[PDB]
Amino acid sequence: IDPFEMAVKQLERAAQYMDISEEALEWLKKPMRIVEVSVPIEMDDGSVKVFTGFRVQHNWARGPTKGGIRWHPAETLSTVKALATFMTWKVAVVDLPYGGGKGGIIVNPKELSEREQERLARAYIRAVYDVIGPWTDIPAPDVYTNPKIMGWMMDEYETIMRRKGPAFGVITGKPLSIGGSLGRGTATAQGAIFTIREAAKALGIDLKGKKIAVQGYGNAGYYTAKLAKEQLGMTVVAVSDSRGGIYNPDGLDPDEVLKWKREHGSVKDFPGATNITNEELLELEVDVLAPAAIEEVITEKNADNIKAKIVAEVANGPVTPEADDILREKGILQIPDFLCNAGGVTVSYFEWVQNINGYYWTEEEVREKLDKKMTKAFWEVYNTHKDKNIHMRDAAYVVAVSRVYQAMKDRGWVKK
Ligand SMILES: NC(=O)C1=CN([C@@H]2O[C@H](COP(=O)(O)OP(=O)(O)OC[C@H]3O[C@@H](n4cnc5c(N)ncnc54)[C@H](OP(=O)(O)O)[C@@H]3O)[C@@H](O)[C@H]2O)C=CC1
Ligand SMILES: O=C(O)CCC(=O)C(=O)O
Ligand SMILES: [N+]
Repeated sequence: IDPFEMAVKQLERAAQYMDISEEALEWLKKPMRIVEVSVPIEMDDGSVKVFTGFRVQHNWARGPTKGGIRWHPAETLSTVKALATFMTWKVAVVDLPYGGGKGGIIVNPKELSEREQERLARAYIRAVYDVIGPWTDIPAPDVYTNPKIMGWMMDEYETIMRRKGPAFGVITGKPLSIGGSLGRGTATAQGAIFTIREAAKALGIDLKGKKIAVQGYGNAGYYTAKLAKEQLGMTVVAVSDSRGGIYNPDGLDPDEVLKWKREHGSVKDFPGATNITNEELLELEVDVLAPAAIEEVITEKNADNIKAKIVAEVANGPVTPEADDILREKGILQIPDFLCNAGGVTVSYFEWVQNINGYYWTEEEVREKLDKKMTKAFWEVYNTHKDKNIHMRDAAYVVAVSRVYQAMKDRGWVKK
């Protein structure tokens, strides 16, 4: 279905668990500002190629909009709008002074050289300059988009701004040399681990030796497994990748699994471990299930097969609403995706704060601030879920949309 219509339907489904005026719902149903520009670059051969770029600012009631830029050949305006709407609730759920934004360029970066990529990054900034800024709209890395491109775009923005204000704060995810932040690489996994700790505390169970079956071995998944093993007292018993997955009741070492995967191209066939399908790992007797590879790994046809006490949605939407309602019945505690993986945007906010203050924090301060933020956000969502007797995803929507509504009413944008 159309991603934007799906996001609007999700917001409308959330709207009936809270008292929100019709005018506010109609306001939140459409992005406040959408910018579509031509992005011309000189290719290596010498020809000029024009690309289509997007920058959607859904809502800036709570502050400047935040959201990454994805370089994908299948990128559409509808997807960018849906993701900007999602970023609004994402930043609202962790109580950030941010709004929701999103950008994108319809391009295949694989067919682009380094110089062509830098030209594209600089031309995108030269085109969307008038609607971005450290207090207006702060982009970030996304799919096929990395700190190198952030450094290039930051440099272009500083050249246009003539170093008048803090140009480091215009974009996040930059390298450490130019206004980068420590703790950025493990932000999503660290936040997910904090939320898993809070969820286990809510369930009133001890984590000394409990099984965890991480699904996926990306930047999310590998670090999620490593931190679950490291400072959580847990026991990694199953990890998986696109090619396959492994299982060991005795225990597992995430680092030895990662180096084997890097030296062979996949985790599959880890010595001393039984190779199992990703489906078999999804339905495995564990306490924490943490999908961090791809969305929609849990469906109605297999939702009943999950026995995990906690399902930590590190991936961006791995559970469907049908499976959501099915899994709520069994008593399985669910952590919504835009609450579980909010550590990335929280550390991006920390980077922006350090940039605007001109003062940079150590790893320990970043970790502690993120710990407090994630703990507060999870407890706010869970108390709403228990008080209203609703699904954790619905409670997170109620919290985020309520925050944005309150900001909109206080600005006077809407009356009722
Ligand atoms: N970690 C982060 O910084 C962030 C995490 N997320 C979400 O986390 C998810 C993963 O991101 P991240 O791990 O960082 O990066 P990647 O998506 O690059 O890594 C995910 C890995 O999971 C494996 N995988 C891919 N598809 C499947 C599949 N169908 N079944 C099983 N395993 C699969 C692959 O391992 P391989 O191909 O090598 O076998 C892949 O490299 C995404 O949905 C993302 O939106 C959210 C925000 C940021
Ligand atoms: O980190 C950010 O500010 C936004 C990146 C993004 O799109 C996300 O985390 O979903
Ligand atoms: N994030």
